[PDB]
Amino acid sequence: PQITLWQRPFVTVKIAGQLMEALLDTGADDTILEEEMSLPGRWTPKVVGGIGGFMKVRQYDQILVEICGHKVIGTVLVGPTPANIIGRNLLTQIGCTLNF
Amino acid sequence: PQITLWQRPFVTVKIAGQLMEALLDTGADDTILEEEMSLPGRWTPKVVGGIGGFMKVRQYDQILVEICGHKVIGTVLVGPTPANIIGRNLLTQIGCTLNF
Ligand SMILES: CCOP(=O)(COc1ccc(C[C@H](NC(=O)O[C@H]2CO[C@H]3OCC[C@H]32)[C@H](O)CN(CC(C)C)S(=O)(=O)c2ccc(OC)cc2)cc1)OCC
Repeated sequence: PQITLWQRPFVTVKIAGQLMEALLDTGADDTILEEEMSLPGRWTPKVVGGIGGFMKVRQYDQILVEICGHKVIGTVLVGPTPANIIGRNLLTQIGCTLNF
Repeated sequence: PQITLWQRPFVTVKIAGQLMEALLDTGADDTILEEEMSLPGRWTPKVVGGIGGFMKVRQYDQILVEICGHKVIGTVLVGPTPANIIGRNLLTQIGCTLNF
């Protein structure tokens, strides 16, 4: 699909049996999910930086994400983000481009 | 142009005679510029929220921004952001879409 930007670009996403809306975020290197997200497995501690400073996150590798039905696999970060965010690591896998 | 997302989507912008690179940022409602940007005129205090918390910014209305040569006008926020950010308030004015 082609999506305009008068509304926040939320899509429905399915990760490990859970459903959620997430922001298609061209300004984000990495994908980050809300703190209530429960993902199984090992993870490595990491910290992510943004507007307002830094925040601590769990890094989960090789997670299957279904974004508008497209299946993608990549690293997902979990932590106290205000919004589920799909970053360029996953956006590249769905052939996402900016057009203007 | 059509732009892929294997690299951060920076464009060259020109704002009140100054040049800078700014991130085309679909996850941003608002446009924000680095703390050293000098904009003339009055402004109103505002605070912006993100990953890591909140930050204080100056809100300047009706600023002329030249983005890849498109002329647009909108509210620009200035404050201690780690990256110049073009948000959907200006992205909609350059006919910017997401495509996948
Ligand atoms: C305190 C709660 O306030 P909030 O209003 C903010 O909810 C957010 C937060 C962050 C983002 C993504 C970033 N946009 C954003 O900050 O926008 C600002 C300006 O406009 C406003 O729109 C909502 C957020 C304001 C931006 O697109 C991505 N990076 C920021 C910047 C460095 C580009 S990032 O999120 O810090 C990031 C992601 C992945 C990374 O990989 C390592 C690194 C960094 C979206 C929504 O809650 C709403 C319910």
